[PDB]
Amino acid sequence: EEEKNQLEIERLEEQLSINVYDYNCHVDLIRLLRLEGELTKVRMARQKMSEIFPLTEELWLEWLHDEISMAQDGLDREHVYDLFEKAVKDYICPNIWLEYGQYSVGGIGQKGGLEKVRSVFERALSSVGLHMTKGLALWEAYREFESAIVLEKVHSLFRRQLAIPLYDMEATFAEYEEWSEDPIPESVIQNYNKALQQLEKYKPYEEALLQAEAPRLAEYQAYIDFEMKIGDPARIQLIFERALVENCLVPDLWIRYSQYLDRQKVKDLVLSVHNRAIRNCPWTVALWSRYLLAMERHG
Ligand SMILES: [Cl-]
Repeated sequence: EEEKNQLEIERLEEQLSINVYDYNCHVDLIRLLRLEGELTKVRMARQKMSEIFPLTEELWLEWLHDEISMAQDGLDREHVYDLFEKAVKDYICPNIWLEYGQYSVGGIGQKGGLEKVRSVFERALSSVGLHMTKGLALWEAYREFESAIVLEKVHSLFRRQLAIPLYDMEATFAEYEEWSEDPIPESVIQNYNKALQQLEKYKPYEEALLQAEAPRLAEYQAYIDFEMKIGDPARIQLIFERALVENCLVPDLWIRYSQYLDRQKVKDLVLSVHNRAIRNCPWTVALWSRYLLAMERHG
């Protein structure tokens, strides 16, 4: 069935030359070639797809996994890091960050390898460390890394985490008590209580998301309203980003994120968000207008 396959490879290719904006054709084309072992054409197809489209976490991770295995030396490794840097730009991506962290720990023996690992985890925590269901895996991964080389930094990460509302933060408090020789300070006990209060406050909104059907737009918009009432810029940014993972083809959501950012010392953030907006909703003239106004405003 090689001739059968090659025929449908050529058909999909012709269909892409007819219309490059056919997402499923790209995916179908790439799926074949990975099985067929045409490693060169798979990489080229992935490169071309990723120029045209923002990719989901799953699509990125399939690519990254193949490239990790094929990387043999320090230079190949750097090109894999370049691929991670491209990968993390599209949407918030806790699993890509976890894999970036693990790959970096794999390269610990590179010169500067320790700094690279800590940079990766700190950057991950900056993006997803407040994520109520998915942030905890990154705090735990970072603590397991820091433990495996000591141990004040592990105290730091327990205490930093416990100031933040996350699911299973009760278990982390118990863990920290049992782990710590000394007892936990009062300030950290006080912030933990404040964080538990926050957690309870957010629980109805999280439950609404989990209960509602995908892509749960109304439940996201209500959560966004709620966080915008509360006013923490990091939290507002996070909820927009969570909503956009599932609602990336909704121009109104990007526009709302853009309006919020028009009221902010954050040039790099503003311009990266607008680029992502036009990659996801390229037919929306208002988003292109907004992107160019933002560039002028920040020039
Ligand atoms: Cl880095």
